[PDB]
Amino acid sequence: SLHSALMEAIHSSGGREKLRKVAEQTSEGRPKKPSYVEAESERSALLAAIRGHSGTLSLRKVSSLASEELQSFRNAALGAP
Amino acid sequence: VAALVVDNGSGMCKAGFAGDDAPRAVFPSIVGRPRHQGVMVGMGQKDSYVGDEAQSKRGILTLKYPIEHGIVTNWDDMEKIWHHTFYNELRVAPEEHPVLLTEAPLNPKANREKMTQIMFETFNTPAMYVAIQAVLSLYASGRTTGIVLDSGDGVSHTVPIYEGYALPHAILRLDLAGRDLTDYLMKILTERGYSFTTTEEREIVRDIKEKLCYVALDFEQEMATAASSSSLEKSYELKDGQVITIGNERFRCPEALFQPSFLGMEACGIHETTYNSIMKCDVDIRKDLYANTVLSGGTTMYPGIADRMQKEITALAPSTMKIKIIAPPERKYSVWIGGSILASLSTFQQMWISKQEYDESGPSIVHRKCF
Amino acid sequence: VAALVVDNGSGMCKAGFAGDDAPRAVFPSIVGRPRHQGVMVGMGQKDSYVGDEAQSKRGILTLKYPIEHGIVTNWDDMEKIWHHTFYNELRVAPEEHPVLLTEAPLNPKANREKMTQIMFETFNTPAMYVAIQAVLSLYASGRTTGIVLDSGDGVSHTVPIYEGYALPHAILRLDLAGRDLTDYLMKILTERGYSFTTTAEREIVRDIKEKLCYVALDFEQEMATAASSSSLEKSYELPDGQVITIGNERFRCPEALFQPSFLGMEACGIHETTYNSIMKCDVDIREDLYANTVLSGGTTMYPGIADRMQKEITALAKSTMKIKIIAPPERKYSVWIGGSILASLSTFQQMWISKQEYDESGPSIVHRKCF
Ligand SMILES: Nc1ncnc2c1ncn2[C@@H]1O[C@H](COP(=O)(O)OP(=O)(O)NP(=O)(O)O)[C@@H](O)[C@H]1O
Ligand SMILES: Nc1ncnc2c1ncn2[C@@H]1O[C@H](COP(=O)(O)OP(=O)(O)NP(=O)(O)O)[C@@H](O)[C@H]1O
Ligand SMILES: [Mg+2]
Ligand SMILES: [Mg+2]
Repeated sequence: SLHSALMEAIHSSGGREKLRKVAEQTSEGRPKKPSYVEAESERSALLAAIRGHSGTLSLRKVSSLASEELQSFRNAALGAP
Repeated sequence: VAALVVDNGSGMCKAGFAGDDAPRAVFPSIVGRPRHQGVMVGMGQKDSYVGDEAQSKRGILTLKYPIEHGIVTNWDDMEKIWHHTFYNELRVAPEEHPVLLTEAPLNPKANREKMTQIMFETFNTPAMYVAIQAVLSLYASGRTTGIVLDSGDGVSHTVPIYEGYALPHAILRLDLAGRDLTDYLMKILTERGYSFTTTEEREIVRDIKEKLCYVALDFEQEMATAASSSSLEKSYELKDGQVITIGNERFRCPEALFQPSFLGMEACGIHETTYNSIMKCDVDIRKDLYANTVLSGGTTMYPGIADRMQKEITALAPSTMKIKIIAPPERKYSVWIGGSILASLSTFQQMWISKQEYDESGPSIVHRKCF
Repeated sequence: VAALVVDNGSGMCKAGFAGDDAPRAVFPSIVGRPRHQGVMVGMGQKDSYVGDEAQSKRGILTLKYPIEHGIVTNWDDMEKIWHHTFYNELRVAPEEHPVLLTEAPLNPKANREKMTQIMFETFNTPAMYVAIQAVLSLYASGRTTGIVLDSGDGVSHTVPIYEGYALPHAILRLDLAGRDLTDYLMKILTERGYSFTTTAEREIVRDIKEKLCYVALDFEQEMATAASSSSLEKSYELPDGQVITIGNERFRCPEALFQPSFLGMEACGIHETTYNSIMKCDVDIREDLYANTVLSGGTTMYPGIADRMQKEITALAKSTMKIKIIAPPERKYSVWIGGSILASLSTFQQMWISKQEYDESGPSIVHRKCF
C-alpha cells in the first residue's frame, strides 16, 4: 500500500532530527524535556518540581528484598559491611 | 530535487529546505503598505514591505496580519508573504521546487483550494502539498497516532490524530495562547509597581516571558514559597538599564494556561481541553492518545510544563492508564521539522500534487489528497 | 527509556530504576579475589567475585573495599562493582541507559573525572550525571534548601544546601559512624561479661545494634533508671539460642554520636557538628537551615534520635529560633530515593552529560555540570 509504507517510513526510517546542519544527534531520559534556551528558567522549573513531586507514594511500587522493609516503615535484617 | 517547506504561523513564518533540521528563514507574518494611495516621498517602487522592515517602517505604513488565528483573512497579503519567502528569504525559484505548505486545524475547504490555486497559478510550482500543522508535529517525533497540543501566538488546538489523519470531530480550539500571556504578564507587572503598555514595552515583556517564565508542579505551594522568601526572585536587565525585579510573576504567567480564569476567561485549561478531546474519541483508540500526548509551539516551551501536564491529566484519567507526554526541546519548530522529514522521504515522492494533476482537476484536487 | 540510579556506599551499594519507590539491588561493596594456596596445578575457579557471592565464599578469598569513607580508593576494583551492578544485578545494558551516580561531599576533582571517564569509555553510556548524596536526601524529602546530617558506614557529614547547591565551606565531616558504633558495642558487651571479636560474632553484634539500640532523651536519667531497674533490658537469642541479655548498652552505644569521648575521640558530636555548619553560613539562610534539618543514612535510624537532636540543637541555638528535625521513615534509602525522583523528572532531562558533550569536552566536563 502507498499509505502503509509512508506510515512505516515515519516510524521506522530516520523519522528523527538526524536531518542535517548542526542539530541534536542523541538525547536521553526517563520522561521528556520541558525547556527553552534560558537555563535559568529551567533550573527554576526543576527546583519547583522537586518541591512539588509527591512522596515515595507517587512512585512505582517495587518488590525488592530490601525495599520491603521500606513499605513497612521500620524493619531491618542485615544493614552494611 | 529539493523541496520547500513553508510553515505559516499567525506570529512568525518559518521557511526552508526539506532535509534541513531547521528553517533558514523565520520572520514576522506582517505585510505593510503605504497609508495614502498615490502620494509619497516613500521609496523606489516598493508598494509593500514584509516582516521586519515593515515593522521598522510602521510609521509610514499601514500594517496587516494576513493570517489571524491560524486562518488566512486576506489572500493578497498572503501572496505578498509567500513572494517574500521564495525570493527575498530563501532566494529560490518557486517554479523549480515542489513546496509543502501547512494549515491550521479546521481550515475551511474554500481556503484549502485558494492555497492550491495560488501555488500553481501565481507561483507556478511543479508540485505541492498541504499538511495540517499539528499532524507534522506528531510526525517529527516519529509517530502517526496520538494527540498533539499545538499552541502558538494567536491560537491553541488539541488535535487527536489516528494513523496519519486528524479527527475533525474531536479537535478542540482553545481561544487562548501566547499573546494572551504577554498581555497578562504586563498586567501583573503593572500591579507589582512597574509599567508596560506601549507596543515597545510589550516586546520587552515578551522577552521576559520567553526567558524567565516557568510552570510550577505545585502552583499553590510555589506561591507559598515566593511569599515567604525572595529565593525565587530574579532581576531582569533592561535596554535603558532599569533593572526590574520579578517574583511570583515568573510562574503565575504560564499558570494561566491551566487556569484561564486568571485571564477573565470562563474557559477550560490546556490539560482539561486535552482530556476532553481524548474523551471525544472512540473508547478503543483513547489509550494511544493517552500514551502519545505531544506538545508543540512556542507557548508550550515553558520549562516544567510536561511533568505538570502529566500530573494534571493523570488526575482526570482512569487508574493505571499509561499517560505519556512528549515535549521535545525543539518543539517550537516541530511543525516545520515534521514538514522537513515528510517531504524528504522517498515514500512521499508520489504523494505530491503535480502541475499536471492540477491542470485537469483544479483547486478542488486538494480534498482528494488529504482527508 | 528508563534511567539507572546507583548509590555507591562505603558499605552497601544500592541500584535501581528512576521512578521506582526503592532500589532493586542492595549488596556489599566487596571485591573478593582468590588467595594463593601455594600449589602447582592451580586451575579451578574465577579470578573475581563481587558482593554476595564474594561474601559467602569469603573463607577462600581475600576481600577488598574499593570505596572507603565514601571516597573511591581503588578504580580497578570499583570498575568490577559497577560491571557487576549493570550485568549480574540489574541485567541491563550500560550503553542503553542514562546513569545517575552519587558521590560523597568534598569528593576530589580528580576522582570525579575518573568516574566520568569510566562511564563513557568503559561502559559506553548514552548519558550520565553525578550528584552529592546528601543533596539527594534533601530532595528525597521534597526540599531544595536545608541542612542534612548524613551518617552511614564510615563517615558522618553535615551538608548545608541552598537551592540545590551544597555549600562546601560550611560542610563539616565527622569521622565517626555505623561501624565505630558496632565496634563500641563489642567493647562494652565484652566488659559486661560476654565475648565478641571473631568476624562472625561482629555480624551478630551489628544485628543487635540495629534491632535493640536506641537514643536516650536524657542520658544520665536513662543510666539512673537502668541502674535501679531491669525494665529497660532486652533479650537477644543467638543462632545456638544462647540468650544474651542487654541493658544500658542499648542507649550507651548510640550515645557516642553525641559524646565521641566514649570512643576516646576529641571530636564534637552530631548535634554540635550540625550547629557549627549552620554557624558557618550567613544569617539570612540560618532560619531556613534550622527549620529544615534532615537526617539521612543508616546510622540515623535509631529510635529517639530526632527528639534528642531537637532537644540538643534547641539548647545550642539562639532562643526563639524554630528548630525542626525531619526524620523520614525511609531515611535509610533517601540518597537513592532522592536520585530516583530526580532522574525521573522531565525538568531534569536536559541536565545529563551526553556522549557527545564528553567527546568534545573530555572528562573534566563533569565540573561544569554543578557550579
Ligand atoms: N520560551 C518561551 N516561553 C514562552 N513563550 C514563548 C517561548 N518562545 C516563544 N514563545 C511564544 O510563542 C508564541 C509564538 O509561537 P509559534 O507557534 O512560533 O507562533 P506561530 O505559529 O507563528 N503563530 P500561531 O498561528 O498562533 O501558532 C509567541 O507568543 C511567543 O511569545
Ligand atoms: N536500623 C538501624 N539502626 C542502626 N544502625 C543501622 C540500621 N540500619 C543500618 N544501620 C547501620 O548503617 C551503617 C551503614 O548504612 P548506610 O547508610 O547504608 O552506609 P553506606 O551508604 O553503605 N556507606 P557510606 O557511603 O559510608 O554512607 C551500618 O554500620 C549499619 O550498621
Ligand atoms: Mg504554528
Ligand atoms: Mg551512605
